[PDB]
Amino acid sequence: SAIGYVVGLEGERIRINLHTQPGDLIGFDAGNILVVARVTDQIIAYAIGFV
Amino acid sequence: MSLFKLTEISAIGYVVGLEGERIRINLHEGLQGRLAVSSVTQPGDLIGFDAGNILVVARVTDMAFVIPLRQIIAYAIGFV
Amino acid sequence: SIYQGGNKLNEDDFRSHVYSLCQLDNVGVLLGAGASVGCGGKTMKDVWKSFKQNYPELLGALIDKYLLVSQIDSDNNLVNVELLIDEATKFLSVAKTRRCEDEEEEFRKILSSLYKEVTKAALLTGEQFREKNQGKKDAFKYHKELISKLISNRQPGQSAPAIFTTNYDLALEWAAEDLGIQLFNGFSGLHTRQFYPQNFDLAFRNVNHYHAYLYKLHGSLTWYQNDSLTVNEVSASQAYDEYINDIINKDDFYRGQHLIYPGANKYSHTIGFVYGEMFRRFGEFISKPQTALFINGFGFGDYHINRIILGALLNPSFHVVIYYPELKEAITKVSKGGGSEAEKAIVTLKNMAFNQVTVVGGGSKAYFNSFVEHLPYPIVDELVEAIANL
Amino acid sequence: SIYQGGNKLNEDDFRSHVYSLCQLDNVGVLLGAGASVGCGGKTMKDVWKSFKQNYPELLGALIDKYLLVSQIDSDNNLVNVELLIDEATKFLSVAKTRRCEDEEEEFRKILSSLYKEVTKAALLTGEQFREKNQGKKDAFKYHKELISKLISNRQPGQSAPAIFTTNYDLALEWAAEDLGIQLFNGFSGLHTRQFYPQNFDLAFRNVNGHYHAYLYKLHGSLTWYQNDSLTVNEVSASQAYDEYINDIINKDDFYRGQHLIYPGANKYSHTIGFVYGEMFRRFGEFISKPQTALFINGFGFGDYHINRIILGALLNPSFHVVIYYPELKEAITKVSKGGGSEAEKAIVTLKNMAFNQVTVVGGGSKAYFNSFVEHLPYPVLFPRDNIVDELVEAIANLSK
Amino acid sequence: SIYQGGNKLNEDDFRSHVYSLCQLDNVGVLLGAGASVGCGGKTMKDVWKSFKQNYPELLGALIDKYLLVSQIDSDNNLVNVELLIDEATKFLSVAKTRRCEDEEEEFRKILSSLYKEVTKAALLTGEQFREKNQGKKDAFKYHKELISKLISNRQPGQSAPAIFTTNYDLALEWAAEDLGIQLFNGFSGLHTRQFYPQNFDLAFRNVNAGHYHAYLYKLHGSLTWYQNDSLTVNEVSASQAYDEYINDIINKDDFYRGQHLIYPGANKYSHTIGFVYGEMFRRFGEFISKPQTALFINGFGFGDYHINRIILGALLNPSFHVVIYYPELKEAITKVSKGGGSEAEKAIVTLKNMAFNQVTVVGGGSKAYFNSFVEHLPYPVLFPRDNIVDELVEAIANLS
Amino acid sequence: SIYQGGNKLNEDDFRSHVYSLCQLDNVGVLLGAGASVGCGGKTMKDVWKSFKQNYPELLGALIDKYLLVSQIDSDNNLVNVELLIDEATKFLSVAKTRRCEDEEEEFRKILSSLYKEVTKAALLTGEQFREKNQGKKDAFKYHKELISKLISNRQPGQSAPAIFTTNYDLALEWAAEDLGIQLFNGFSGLHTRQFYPQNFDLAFRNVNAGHYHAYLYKLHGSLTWYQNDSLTVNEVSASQAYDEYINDIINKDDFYRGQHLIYPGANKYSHTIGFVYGEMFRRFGEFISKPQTALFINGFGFGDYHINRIILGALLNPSFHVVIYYPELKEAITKVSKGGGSEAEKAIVTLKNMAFNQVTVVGGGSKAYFNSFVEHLPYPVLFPRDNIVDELVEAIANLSK
Ligand SMILES: Nc1ncnc2c1ncn2[C@@H]1O[C@H](COP(=O)(O)OP(=O)(O)OC[C@H]2O[C@H](O)[C@H](O)[C@@H]2O)[C@@H](O)[C@H]1O
Ligand SMILES: Nc1ncnc2c1ncn2[C@@H]1O[C@H](COP(=O)(O)OP(=O)(O)OC[C@H]2O[C@H](O)[C@H](O)[C@@H]2O)[C@@H](O)[C@H]1O
Ligand SMILES: Nc1ncnc2c1ncn2[C@@H]1O[C@H](COP(=O)(O)OP(=O)(O)OC[C@H]2O[C@H](O)[C@H](O)[C@@H]2O)[C@@H](O)[C@H]1O
Ligand SMILES: Nc1ncnc2c1ncn2[C@@H]1O[C@H](COP(=O)(O)OP(=O)(O)OC[C@H]2O[C@H](O)[C@H](O)[C@@H]2O)[C@@H](O)[C@H]1O
Repeated sequence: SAIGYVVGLEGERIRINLHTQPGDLIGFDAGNILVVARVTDQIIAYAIGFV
Repeated sequence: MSLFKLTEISAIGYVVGLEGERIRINLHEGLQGRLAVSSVTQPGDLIGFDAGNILVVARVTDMAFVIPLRQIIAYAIGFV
Repeated sequence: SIYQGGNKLNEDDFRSHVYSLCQLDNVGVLLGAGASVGCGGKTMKDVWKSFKQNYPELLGALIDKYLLVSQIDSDNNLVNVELLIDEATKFLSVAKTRRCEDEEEEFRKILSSLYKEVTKAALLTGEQFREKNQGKKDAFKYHKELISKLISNRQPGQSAPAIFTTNYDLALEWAAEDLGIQLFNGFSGLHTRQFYPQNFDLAFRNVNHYHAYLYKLHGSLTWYQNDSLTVNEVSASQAYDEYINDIINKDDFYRGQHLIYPGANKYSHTIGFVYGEMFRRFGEFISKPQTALFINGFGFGDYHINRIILGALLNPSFHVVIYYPELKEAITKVSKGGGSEAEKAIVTLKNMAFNQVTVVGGGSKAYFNSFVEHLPYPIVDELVEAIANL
Repeated sequence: SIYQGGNKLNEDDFRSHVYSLCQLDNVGVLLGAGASVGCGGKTMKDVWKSFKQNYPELLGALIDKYLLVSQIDSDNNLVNVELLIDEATKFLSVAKTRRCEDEEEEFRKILSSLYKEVTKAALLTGEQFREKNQGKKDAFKYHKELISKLISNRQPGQSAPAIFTTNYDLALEWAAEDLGIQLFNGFSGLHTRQFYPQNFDLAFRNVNGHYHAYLYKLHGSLTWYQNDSLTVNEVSASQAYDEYINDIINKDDFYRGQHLIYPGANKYSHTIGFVYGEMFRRFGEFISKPQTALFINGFGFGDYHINRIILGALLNPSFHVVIYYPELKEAITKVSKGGGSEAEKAIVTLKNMAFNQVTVVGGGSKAYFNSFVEHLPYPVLFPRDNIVDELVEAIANLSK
Repeated sequence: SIYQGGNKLNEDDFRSHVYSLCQLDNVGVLLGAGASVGCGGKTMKDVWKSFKQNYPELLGALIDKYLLVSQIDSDNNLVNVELLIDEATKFLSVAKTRRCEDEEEEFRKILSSLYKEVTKAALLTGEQFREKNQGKKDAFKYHKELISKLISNRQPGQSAPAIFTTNYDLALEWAAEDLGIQLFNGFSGLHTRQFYPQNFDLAFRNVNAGHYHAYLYKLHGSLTWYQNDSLTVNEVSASQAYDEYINDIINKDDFYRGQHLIYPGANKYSHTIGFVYGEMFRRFGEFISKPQTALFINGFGFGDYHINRIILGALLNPSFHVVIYYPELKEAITKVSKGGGSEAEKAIVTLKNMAFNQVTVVGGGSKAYFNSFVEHLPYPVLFPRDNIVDELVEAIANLS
Repeated sequence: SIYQGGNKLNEDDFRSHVYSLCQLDNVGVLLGAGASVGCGGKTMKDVWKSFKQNYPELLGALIDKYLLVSQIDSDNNLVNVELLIDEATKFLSVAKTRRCEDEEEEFRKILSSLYKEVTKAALLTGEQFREKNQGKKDAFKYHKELISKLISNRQPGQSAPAIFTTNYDLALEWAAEDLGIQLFNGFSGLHTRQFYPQNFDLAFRNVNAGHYHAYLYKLHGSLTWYQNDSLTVNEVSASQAYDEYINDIINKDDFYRGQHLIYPGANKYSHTIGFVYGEMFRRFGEFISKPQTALFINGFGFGDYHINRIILGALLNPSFHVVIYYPELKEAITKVSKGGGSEAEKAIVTLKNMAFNQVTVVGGGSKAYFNSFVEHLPYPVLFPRDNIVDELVEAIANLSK
């Protein structure tokens, strides 16, 4: 499944383009590393760490 | 044809515009692998441009869209 | 132990690297005698050991009277069984030309023995060599996957894969026939098959179904030459009925300039023409842009292949992956004075200074079966037996 | 001797007509049993003669008790062999159900003996059938010319020629292999060769050639056999001779399903035959395309299916046929006197049509296979103007 | 009881599955003799009872002398009726050819009784067979619904529906002539009707901008087909056939001509009659070998080896779908589980046990009948479900 | 005596056909050992005749003991030099391997005296080989005419002609250096000339916007090339080569040790280090695999297996045309019909009997020589007309009677 994709990066901010509320966590498949993010407010998210 | 060969360069893009301390770069798509070996695909990195006499050092700030096209914004900090 | 220019890598990075390489323009594979040992094959050391303890009554003549084999190599089991046959053929031809019966009768036994040992290890199925559907068995299970996920990966508009082989057994033909694809090897016809070099530039299309290429660098069991100065090809059953059956189950007989395996009769201008074409095609393919090469089962004991491979690394778009099992055992001998030419060559590539050579070592971790799994992924029987029941 | 549209035609116009008919989109040929007489073949009359010479007691059993063949018809050699095998099979099937053994054996003998004579006439070289390089001999001289002329009259963008046949012999294959051209017949592989219906849609291409054709054998081949597993395999000539042909020819073994061929009238008796249907489907798909030409040679017009298909193809106003029939005049006479055989009526009916798309050629020995190949033209490499050169000779007529 | 790959699903899922299968590239229907029992027909086991109740003297000579039928099959009413007529005709032909005078009358006396029984069960209207407008009765109400539903859900640029049947009655023709649709069956003409095998590749079009036609393949013949004195096959109307040869068969007691009729699968040994039978099977085999085919089976008893072999081999294609109706699943499952029953039961249970998502089997007695089969098919939105024409027609008739 | 597709055609049609073949995209020519006979050269039969009458004891040792040459073929002059060289090398190999000493030294004399006669026959001028302006003589007129006719017929935007040869002499470079044309052969430098495979793709260009050039391929080496110990091929001039390493070969005896590279043997795949030979044949095989290609063959005796195999397999392309010159066609036809004939005679007869209009064979004895071949080529037409009024003049010309 999926909820969207990434369209741009601005400093330390992530923009997600929709095809579910503040505080939820999301993940991005980057091959050898998985990146976890936190929703703050298209939606915006920040970064916390990697697994 | 003969022994002499000159060009050995591995670039990731070329300058497409200047707007008063603001640089736009269009990223190559035909490069199967940008390995020469360093990776610069993230804001906060350092890149350099060759101008024959000096090398200009810059810093990446933004990435965005618009086989789509990708763009990069950077700012200068000095030269070597 | 996985190295890249002296560094080290883990499993996941290599598994991503192999996937990245498979999406290039040109892809090829080179096999050896070690890739057929899982189906009933043998190696050079094994065949030499079998020869030593079966015919010891004439091994002295090869060292004393004629000087074809070295004592140290014989004791250490490091002989090359390909050059010896060519030298024996030259000796027999000269003796026959000079009309020396005594020496002529001596050389018809050494060849009759050597061919007898060589041919036995290549049947791969005993007396079932003359039957049909031999590629449907479980022994030939991993050979099919290689073809299946080499053809599938290629996008529309891409070229066809290439397979280079040093074996002379029918391991890659039965599997391809049972899969349902066609291999181009340079022959055409049914009632009279002949060698046409220019068939290597053909491809299929649809009027409104895939293929590959197969180059044999040392010959095959189904190739021979008749009274007419042309090279023919036959099937397994016809070959067994014609000449293969008598070689194994008879005491002593020899034909002459008849067979084309393994690299035997190179002094005839009709038989060297077919050996030269494969080498020139390999050389032309190795020097193309955006190419990859996977090597498996190769002992690095051939002088010319090493020269060809080394000279092709002057270009930046040539990638090589090697599977050598006894890596550390070679480094230990390199530390001391002794060693061998193959070991010296292989250890040199380990100490290179660029990210193009990738050597993979270990124990069972680098065999043929392990190599197949690294490549990316791509009910009839019930209906068949139901119809047969009716 | 030449009729087009029911009216007589001369030779000079015929040659020009033939030339312009080889430039269309689709061209094909159909060859019968008379086209292999210049290589060593035999017709159906010779089979009957050999059978009545070699087996004198089975003929008497056929004529006296079961009354399947009349004496006067046998004397004049005017008996049809295809219509006797069906009756023999019918008698055997009836006799096997009611459990009669002595009458059952006599028909197995007849069928085996009759198949044996049919097999002997399809080798063309006797005991040399198993050798190699049989296409280098002088007998197969005009087959190579036919293949070359057909394969050379093809502009880029067009389709490859198609050849249909009803023989069991390996004449076209022998001629083509000696020439270097590859033919497609539906089989693939070397160690295990099998039939694949979707292999008829393949074609060559150049990676950076253009010389091939298709072959359809409508009535089977002498090197094919079915292994009872709903699969058909193909072997070489030497392998077949070593496997089963020698036993049939020499050891007088009782006949079994060693090789699948179709001698007989009703071809639908064999229900599990799925090659005949595919072949005839491909044949029927050919004659429904616009801008098509077809040449027929060596056919006696004695098969219901083929001349039933041909008649329905003349309803398309882009289909042309040329028919070679030697004994046209003798067939014309016997129709006005009351009527001849069923084979002599179809050709007269075709001749008397009123469309300019049917051409019939007769004349005895000048409607043969060798004469047919000579009428085909060679391609012109570099064209000319013909306006400046042809007026050079215009001066001569006024100064001579 | 509904199975799809060995698992059960409810009615709503089955209806949803049926809806999705009706919008594919190819759609076909194959019907049997059980679909005409609601119009006045009889099944195959209701004819043997009548034959062995009305003619108890020939039955002994048909078992003890010629061995044409087994005692076990006769006692349980499991005799293939259409597989006996062909053998009887073969016996009669052999006896006539070899001139056994005493054996001709016996086989002329049993065929006269077999035809008299098979013919009377296919009229469907008794003596109202020569009249006109037979499709207006209430017995043929669901055939019209099936035909209308098949046609009225095809988008432009798509193929036309095909119908295969093992019957030889005139139900579908009567149903189609009332709606105004035209069916193609391979014949053309009015004063001399003839069989043309090439007219199966034709379609209609409008010269101004209709698409109202279908194909009907009859696999065992028809009541209205016969072979005249010549070698051709003709078709006539119901009244002409009744006045020509049906009345004598039903009424007269000593009437038998010879190789005249073409039902059911009788005179296959003649090469001008079996040619008709072969084409239908060939075109049936050609249809189900297409990429996106869906087939519905109803009324069939699965007693034919050739059709089963054809269907089984066609399932090794990942885009072929089959739906089967058999209202006796439980009585076959128990018998196969205990010791094993008849061949049809074994075939159906083996096909049910397959773990594919392509095969679906429906049982349940009266829930899997022909009448229930229609409602499972979708109904078009724009089809007029009202009555407006009849009132105006009656008002017009009332005038004057 | 001219055939096209097995039939016969006359002279006017042949000339009209030849004119049209020179207007195609790709044109080339392959020359043999008989094309240099009018300059001073000689063939292999003359080499054998010279050998037999200067080294009699060696011939006796060859016939009596080792049984390499028969007694009858020596008198009738049917010996083949290439096979003899290959057999001598094969004998020397086993002599070295078994460490026998006397026979190893014996075979060296034969193998060294056999090359000397080959080298002497490729000078074409004797003692004047080490001199300049050799192309001004009247013996090189037809070579110059051939080069001029080949170069002049090309249209702008087309490719340059290609020339292939199997001779060691310098008859074709001397002619070109007298006209001013530049020939590319894969070498660069003056004080040190080396071989580079990459410079076969070079062409001239004018800076303000030397337009005539061609290519030369030497398949069996050259008399001026030599290999140093560094496994590299170098080139010198005629005078330097004569004064440094081909004056001791002739006047002094038994001094050949790989001095200059040549391939007089039948099997040329034995040498597994030579890459010039493999480079030339790849270019040859690539040329005949293009559409709209024409080839002329003159002086070739059809006795090489590799070339014969290449030519036959290139006839399956419907855009390839060849013309073959052969003087003794009638004798070959007569001798093959008796069931015999040499291997060389079968190849030419097989080609003559094909049914394709893309093969033409020219015979006739002296009518198929080099001078006739050069004379059959056409001259360009510089200013053509639409020929719609000139043809009217031609029609009006002669009708006063
Ligand atoms: N199960 C195995 N899986 C993978 N590799 C294996 C295995 N077993 C052994 N090996 C490796 O595979 C190697 C096989 O060694 P040899 O068969 O002598 O090498 P070749 O086939 O190149 O030699 C023949 C050709 O090479 C010469 O030029 C000859 O003239 C021939 O042309 C072992 O040493 C192991 O490293
Ligand atoms: N040299 C010749 N060239 C051409 N035609 C010739 C020649 N010599 C004779 N003919 C003519 O060739 C014809 C040969 O007559 P038949 O052998 O019955 O021809 P078929 O192949 O149709 O019959 C064979 C059966 O095989 C299948 O089973 C079909 O059912 C066929 O019935 C005559 O017209 C000769 O005049
Ligand atoms: N009202 C009904 N509605 C639907 N199905 C019914 C009904 N009544 C009975 N059935 C079912 O209808 C079926 C009765 O089948 P039968 O008419 O005997 O067999 P066939 O028509 O296939 O026989 C002809 C073929 O079989 C020969 O072997 C030849 O090969 C022929 O091709 C049973 O399933 C009944 O339960
Ligand atoms: N004046 C002439 N002009 C043209 N052709 C001539 C002339 N005189 C003779 N010929 C013909 O020239 C033809 C060839 O004479 P040969 O010396 O046998 O040629 P080859 O077959 O050895 O081929 C030469 C090389 O081939 C090998 O690979 C070696 O490298 C050889 O050096 C004969 O048919 C003559 O009739």
